[PDB]
Amino acid sequence: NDRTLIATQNFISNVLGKEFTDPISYPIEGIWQESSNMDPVLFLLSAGADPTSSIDELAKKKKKFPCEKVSMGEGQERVARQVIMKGFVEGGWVILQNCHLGLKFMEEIETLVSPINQIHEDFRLWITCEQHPKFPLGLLQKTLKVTNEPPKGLKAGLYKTFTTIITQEFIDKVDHSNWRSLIFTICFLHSIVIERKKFGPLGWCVPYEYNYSDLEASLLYIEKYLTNLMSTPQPNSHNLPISMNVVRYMICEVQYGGRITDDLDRELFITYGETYLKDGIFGNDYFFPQNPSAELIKYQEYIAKVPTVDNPEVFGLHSNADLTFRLKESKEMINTVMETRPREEIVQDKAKDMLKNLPPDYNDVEVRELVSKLGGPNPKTSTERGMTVPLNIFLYQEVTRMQRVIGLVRKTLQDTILAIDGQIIMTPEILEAINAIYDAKVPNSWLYDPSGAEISWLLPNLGSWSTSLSDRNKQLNDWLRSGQRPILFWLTGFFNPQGFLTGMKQEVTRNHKKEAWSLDDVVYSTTVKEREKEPAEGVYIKGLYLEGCKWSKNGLDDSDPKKIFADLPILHVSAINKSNTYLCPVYKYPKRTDKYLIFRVGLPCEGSNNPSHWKLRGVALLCSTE
Amino acid sequence: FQFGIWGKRDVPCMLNGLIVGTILERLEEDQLQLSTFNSQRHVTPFKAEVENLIRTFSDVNDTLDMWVKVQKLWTSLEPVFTGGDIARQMPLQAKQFQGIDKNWMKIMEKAVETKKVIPCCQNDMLKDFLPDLNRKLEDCQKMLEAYLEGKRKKFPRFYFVSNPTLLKILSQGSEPTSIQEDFEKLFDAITKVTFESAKDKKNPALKQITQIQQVIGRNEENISLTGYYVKCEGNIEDWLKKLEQNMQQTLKDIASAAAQQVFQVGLKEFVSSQASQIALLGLQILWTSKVNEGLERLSRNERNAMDIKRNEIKEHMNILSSMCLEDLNGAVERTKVETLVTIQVHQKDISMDLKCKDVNDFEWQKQTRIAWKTDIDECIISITDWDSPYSYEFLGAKERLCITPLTDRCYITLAQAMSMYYGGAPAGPAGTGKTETVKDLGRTLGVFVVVTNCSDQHRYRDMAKIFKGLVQSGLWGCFDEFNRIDLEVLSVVAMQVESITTARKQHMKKFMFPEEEIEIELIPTVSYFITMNPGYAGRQELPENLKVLFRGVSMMVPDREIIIKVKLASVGYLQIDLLAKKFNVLYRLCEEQLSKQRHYDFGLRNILSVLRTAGNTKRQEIKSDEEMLLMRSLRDMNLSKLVADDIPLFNGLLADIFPKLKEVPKKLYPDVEKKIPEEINAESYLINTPSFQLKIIQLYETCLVRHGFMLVGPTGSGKSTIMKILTEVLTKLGSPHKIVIMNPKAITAEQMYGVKSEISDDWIPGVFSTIWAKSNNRALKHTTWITCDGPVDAIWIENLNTVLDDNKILTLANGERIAMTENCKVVFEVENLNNASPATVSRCGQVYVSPTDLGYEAVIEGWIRNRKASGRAEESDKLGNILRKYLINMRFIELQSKECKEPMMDTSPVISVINILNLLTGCLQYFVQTQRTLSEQEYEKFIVYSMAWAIGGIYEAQDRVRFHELLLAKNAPIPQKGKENETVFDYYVSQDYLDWKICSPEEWVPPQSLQFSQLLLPTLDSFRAEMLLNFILTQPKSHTCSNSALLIGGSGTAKTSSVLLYCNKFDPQKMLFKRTNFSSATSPFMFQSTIEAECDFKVGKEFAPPGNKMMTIFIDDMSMPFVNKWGDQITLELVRQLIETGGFYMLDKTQRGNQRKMKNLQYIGAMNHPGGGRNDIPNRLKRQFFIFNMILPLSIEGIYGPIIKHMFKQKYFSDSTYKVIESLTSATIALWNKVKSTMLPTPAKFHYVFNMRELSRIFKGILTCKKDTINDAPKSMKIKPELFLVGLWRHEAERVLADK
Ligand SMILES: Nc1ncnc2c1ncn2[C@@H]1O[C@H](COP(=O)(O)OP(=O)(O)OP(=O)(O)O)[C@@H](O)[C@H]1O
Ligand SMILES: Nc1ncnc2c1ncn2[C@@H]1O[C@H](COP(=O)(O)OP(=O)(O)O)[C@@H](O)[C@H]1O
Ligand SMILES: Nc1ncnc2c1ncn2[C@@H]1O[C@H](COP(=O)(O)OP(=O)(O)O)[C@@H](O)[C@H]1O
Repeated sequence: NDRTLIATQNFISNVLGKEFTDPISYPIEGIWQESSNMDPVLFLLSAGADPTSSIDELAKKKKKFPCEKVSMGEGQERVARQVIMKGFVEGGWVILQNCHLGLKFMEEIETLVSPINQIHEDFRLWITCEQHPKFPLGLLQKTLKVTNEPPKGLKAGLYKTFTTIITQEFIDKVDHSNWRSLIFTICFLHSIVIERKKFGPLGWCVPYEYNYSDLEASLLYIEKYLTNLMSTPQPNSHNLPISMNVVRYMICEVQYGGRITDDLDRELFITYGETYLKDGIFGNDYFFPQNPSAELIKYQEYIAKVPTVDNPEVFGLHSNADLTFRLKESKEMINTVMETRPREEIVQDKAKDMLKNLPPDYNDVEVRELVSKLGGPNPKTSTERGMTVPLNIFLYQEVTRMQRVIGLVRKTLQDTILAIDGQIIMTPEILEAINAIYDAKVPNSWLYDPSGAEISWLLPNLGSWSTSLSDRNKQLNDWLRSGQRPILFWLTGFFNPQGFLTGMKQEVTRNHKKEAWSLDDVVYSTTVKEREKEPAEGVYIKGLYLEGCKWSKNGLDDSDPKKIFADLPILHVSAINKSNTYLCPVYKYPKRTDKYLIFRVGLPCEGSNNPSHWKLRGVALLCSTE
Repeated sequence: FQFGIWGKRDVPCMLNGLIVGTILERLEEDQLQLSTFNSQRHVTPFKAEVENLIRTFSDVNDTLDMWVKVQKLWTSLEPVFTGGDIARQMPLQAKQFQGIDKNWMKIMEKAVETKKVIPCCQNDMLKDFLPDLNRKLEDCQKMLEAYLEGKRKKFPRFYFVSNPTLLKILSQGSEPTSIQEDFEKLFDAITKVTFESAKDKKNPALKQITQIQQVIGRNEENISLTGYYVKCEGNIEDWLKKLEQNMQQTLKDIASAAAQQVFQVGLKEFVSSQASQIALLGLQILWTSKVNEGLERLSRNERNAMDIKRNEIKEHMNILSSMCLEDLNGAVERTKVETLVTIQVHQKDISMDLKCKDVNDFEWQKQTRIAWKTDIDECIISITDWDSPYSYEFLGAKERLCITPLTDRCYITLAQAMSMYYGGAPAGPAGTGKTETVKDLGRTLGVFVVVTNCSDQHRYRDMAKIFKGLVQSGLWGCFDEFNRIDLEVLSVVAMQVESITTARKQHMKKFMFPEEEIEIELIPTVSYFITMNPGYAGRQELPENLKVLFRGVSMMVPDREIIIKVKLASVGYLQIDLLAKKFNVLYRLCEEQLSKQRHYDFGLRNILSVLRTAGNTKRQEIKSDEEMLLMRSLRDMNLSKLVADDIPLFNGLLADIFPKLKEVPKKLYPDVEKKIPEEINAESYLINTPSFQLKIIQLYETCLVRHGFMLVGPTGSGKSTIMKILTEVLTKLGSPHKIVIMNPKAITAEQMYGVKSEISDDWIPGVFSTIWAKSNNRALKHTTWITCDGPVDAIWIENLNTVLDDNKILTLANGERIAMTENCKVVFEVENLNNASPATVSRCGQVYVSPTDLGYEAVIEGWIRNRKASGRAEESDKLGNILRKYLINMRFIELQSKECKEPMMDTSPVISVINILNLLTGCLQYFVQTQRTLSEQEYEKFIVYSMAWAIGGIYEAQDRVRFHELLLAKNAPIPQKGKENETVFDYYVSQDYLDWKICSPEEWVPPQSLQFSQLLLPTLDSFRAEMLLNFILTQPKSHTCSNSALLIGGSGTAKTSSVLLYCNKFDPQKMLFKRTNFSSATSPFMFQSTIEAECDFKVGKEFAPPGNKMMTIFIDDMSMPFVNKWGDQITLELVRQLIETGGFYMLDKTQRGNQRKMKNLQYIGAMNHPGGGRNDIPNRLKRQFFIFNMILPLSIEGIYGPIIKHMFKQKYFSDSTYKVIESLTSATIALWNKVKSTMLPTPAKFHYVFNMRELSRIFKGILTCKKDTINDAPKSMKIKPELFLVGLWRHEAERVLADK
């Protein structure tokens, strides 16, 4: 199923002809020839794309006047109507906007655009809207529909960009050497960083809507910089005397810095700047991906020789990335067409049998006892005690939240089954719970709250969710009932991992070098236990997962096995002061946001590949695997 | 009777009372005194006199109020119709105003004739005229808007002013007086201006302005002279415009001088001589010029002169830091100095590492440099490339802020965006310095910024008004919380802003604005900003037309170390760098590894609060080590919010960072701590405990520091009492204090802040804003504390961000902006936050009450103190001698000692204690009445009886027998005389003697045969219900008694039956009754309507002869109203403000800030076994109602016996059919049992529901044919007389059961 889609293109080319599987791009000047005066032009747009500037540009090119514009909203019907009447008598152009709200005026338009009420020639109408059903099809049945989401392929977006700001940006130079190369650099950067998002959370934590606005912003800056640099240049040594490090900072943090909500993306984007700009215009070198000559149609040909489908090592990113993308892509595609084809039963009994399998509650009158009875960092160092030792208070907090969830689950399973077999006036929440129990997804009652109460959100009803909760409670109980500190802690189970680590810090400060060591003086570090087969200060973590290399002697991953185990990364803390190293994050879930960043780990294992290689490769040490 | 006349400029004279504050206030405590007297027992005679007196006083008030309001309307409209052209151009309402002038003059002359305002108000004709005149004057204003728009056009700033206040501004009637109270909301910082009369020949002397003043606090101020003067004239726009211009010009010239003086005189002289703004400019220009000179001197050859200039700055640092910081006079002068100090700290920090070879180097081309050009005399501020001239606005001393690198990122970004003609729209989480960063870039560039506050109740017309003002003037706008706004409004705003962007792009002097036909001009130095907040509840998206304009600035994590260290430098500390790390690490650790509670906050607002606190402590004489002072400050600040458990963790964490220090005492304030027990003893029912000392003092401190605060904590915990007692102690030592209350979800937010009317196209006033305007007047003596009280839902609260932020300005969709004063504070008596984003958690301080602060036992001792007040013979001692051990060591052995696992109403047990106390008082009321004192044993029996119910009222028979066995095991005697399988509940204690008996009296029916006429019979359940009810309902409004009751029973378990049995027994000659029912979509306005129609009078202002009898409000089911999505239902809150306090706010489109009063009412309710599908009532409300179960009867063979007896004794022909008839009475029951048990409801047959109603319907069908059944003779179709009867039984049972 990985290579479904190209095969799809293939037999389509066979049974229907290869002409179908070939690019199309709509010449807006060509499209204008279709629009008679008596039919409008609709526009089903997507986020981060608008043809309004191009429509205006054409209206200045062929037509000689600026169009008039009315934005839909509230209290704009009569305004729209009177401007349309002016257009009717005269023959101007009108730009409606935001029809996705304020639909009451739409039905009127079909009556207006009629043969009865006569209209002066050369009058066009341009409509724009968005995905709102309950949109009567009077005009959908009679209009011209056009889509202007940005192009897919790398060459596609590159070519389009090479038909946005062209032939007078390009042709106005007074220098074929330097800033021609700067245009080419920035354009390639644009087209690469936009397309990086195709992979998913590996490439970008969330989606960002870069468009051309940032581009011509940067172009306006750098043209000012070069014009006022060379304004004092009476003679060019070799075409320029620029010190291009400021431009790095600008294109890094100011122009494109607007969208960026994450921290890691900042230095990731700086790295892309480093590797692509090179900190110099070589003039003679091979881009990692060719390099140009100085003529326009030559740029068009340069685009022509670019391959259609590329491989992700162009971005620096590993081949295996490809795999996951295709799978999810295939997984949705068939489902689309799968739609076009022409409960209160033993499932609740299955849940009924389930609820007599999750464990019993832990009454606090017992638990407070048990936690107070036994506790210490080291049996020799201290006698049993409760509050004072950080790990015991952590034990109590974790048991508290666990019980808070256990009670809710037991109660709602009961009251879900006690409506039919039992009796109560049916609730809507309980009905939602029934539907969720039949499907794979757990009800919202166990994940979220009106603000947010994330607990253990995993996919299956019981395959992993209750499995995970059971494992958490098992380890927590054996961490309590015996009361002894086991080796190989499971970090995923703890609701608040960070408290674990800071408690370890406090433990080291108190037990050792106490006072010789202050809390604010201590800093953090880690040594990876490079060993299969095996206390001192620090902890032993079990269950981390790496992505994309080995533990030590890190190398390229094979085609399968994208997610790999993580060995025992024993910790270390030291008083402060008492660039070959690479620093990795640790994300709880594989969603990869600013939240869930528990801590950062230095991983020196380099060999020949400098760390920036790894930084663009987007390694990370996530915790769960989903 | 002293009154202030406007003038004699016509035949008549129009006047107002400028002493009326004294009138109102002394009136208020007059009526307080009169009610205080009347309530007391020994006030027999005064009733004839006093009521009449109060009545007159009450009545005169509202008449006066209406009158003076109309006067203000007229006092706005007079100058409008003096001008010839406008009077000509609209003759109709001009002559209507001639008519009102005639009528108004007649009223004034009648008042003049009277000479005394009280007979003047007593006139009855007046009252009809006044509101009709009011409405007509509203119509006149609705004529005058068409001229208001043009007058606004003639001068920019009026766009940031609302309509009626603009009218008042335009009706000056005087040079000095009228505008002297309005300079604040028309310029940035000016508040006072002198007026010097120049006597022109033959013209009256014209007042002219000569200097300007910025006042902060009371006496501290900044004065600015003027060489160029400004003269008043005939046209208000003229002298306002001249004020602006001449200000700009003199500011320019003083700066032009000051730039020479800076390098001539030397540091100290010009910093001391000049004002703050010019001083900061001088420092910046000196540094840039000297650093430049050093850089070129490096360029010539290797030189030390650059190092000499850097050393000169370093030398300047010590002289500024040593003297001007530690000792100084006055607040304004104080703020100036550290404003210089922070800049200089950052200055030297940059200059240390400033390794740039020449001016062209980027490291030099990264900061906000300045150059005051001489050859063309003008300022010019410079950034990387952008440049712009200083805008010359007098601001005086403002507390500008530190410069972290992130602020540099913002500065560079915003300069670039403004160079490309856009508007920055920064974003991030709450409290990272967005709005203040914008405001500071405004302040440094010399411009004046205008923050507003969008909200869902906005409309595009007002945004257009704003933007027109922005383009006309040259000012900057910062639309805080721009996202929380309607979608289509954003759709049209997209157009407006795009039009202005294209206009500015061409550099075109004149341009066209959409929707507005007249052509309008532009000034370049404008800008737009929206500080939107990504992602909450009630937050929409920007349609893609609008994302084009603004450039993003991502402000996620502010710096926290550098700001702290430079602030500590600014105060003048010596242990800077260590302490900074201490602050940061402590607040971090506290954030992560402490328990998760919704209300905790450790953001930058808390930190800055600590810093602005910490200034004074070092300013005190002590030279003790700084770290001690700092530990004390941090610990004592952050204690208040923490719940019980987190306190040990918090101070154990403190010990790990300051191990050198062991302990310090808390600085204790002696006056208040000695004062508190005095009034705690002054009351009857108040027990002092140490926890109260701690919490009330903590409240005092957080009051002292911050704007507003919250009292989070569970029910019955003493919050309102704490507020009351605090207000008392503050008032005792002078400095009075007043408190107002409000309930936000018992009124609709549209009414709370007012909207534009949705019928007549005209504004209505808002309640909360009316209280705001009435409160923040200067020249008062109170210190008002507006109390909101309810839940915290985000939708209504969150549009008070500006008032609770450092802006402390209220902003409306009207266009009205009201400035906060220090006279006023905002408080919330809310239970707990569960629907609050951090943007509202971090804005205000907070204090947490805990359940164990005031145990129920202390409340019992307070009641005991009351018993030793009058009935002090021995009763307090005797009663309690059982109570203490009988309550402390018993109550917790009922919750789950024995099973008791069906407490239908989950509660906290303090409510049970309030309940049993209220019951016991009514129990002993009879022997209080006869003045008889009893032995100990009878009292023990009474307590057993009292608390049997009121803890036994929430349980079923099985739990009740287990309860009973407990009481047998370890309690005082219950009935033992027979106890033949009968519980303790069955019997009652008799007043006449110590006995445990019970019965239901015999009573049959009247002769009528209607099923209603067979209304109800005397059951056992009904009689015991009356027994319990009557005790509470006789008690006369004791504290902790609302005189309100509430039953609990299944749907069809004799609710309205027993209640109506009670209600018939009323005496309508001194006791009335009213009925109401509840459904899901019953709204607060509906309940408001029914209660207003019930009373029909405002019984607060000495009214309602017919409501003087006592009334009762009965409600069947308080559960059914629709719970909101959050979980907080919005109907019961009106009831809760009715029970707790009586009365509410009016909504009659005429007056807002005022409340009707209920001086007498009664209340009763009934529940339906809450749990599962049945809703529940708000827990805050559970504290007031008596709650107990209403079980099924288990005796239904004996309810219907009589009606069959009375039917039976007509024929007398039933030799054997009588026994049969009784068997029918029992066999219907057998059938009922079998069918009800066997066949059930499922969601496909949900309505398969059975109760006792159908038995009544069966009998109702049977009871017919008083003798027609006998007439079997016509048919006799093998029919005995009984056969027809059993056939009737069969058909009946089929049609009542075998149908649905
Ligand atoms: N010093 C005191 N001594 C004895 N009893 C007290 C004292 N202070 C308060 N109480 C009692 O405590 C109760 C005060 O409850 P309060 O009205 O303060 O609840 P609250 O905290 O305001 O919450 P809510 O407003 O939801 O009731 C009253 O019953 C009062 O009699
Ligand atoms: N760099 C800074 N220097 C001084 N104070 C700052 C700084 N950044 C933030 N603050 C403080 O934060 C508060 C402003 O927060 P604000 O920007 O209003 O939050 P929001 O942007 O969510 O409205 C002020 O008390 C301000 O002094
Ligand atoms: N004491 C009584 N005498 C005669 N009929 C009674 C008596 N008590 C209850 N009933 C009958 O039982 C029914 C109980 O209905 P009711 O209590 O009004 O419903 P709900 O409990 O929902 O208020 C009544 O309709 C009434 O006819």
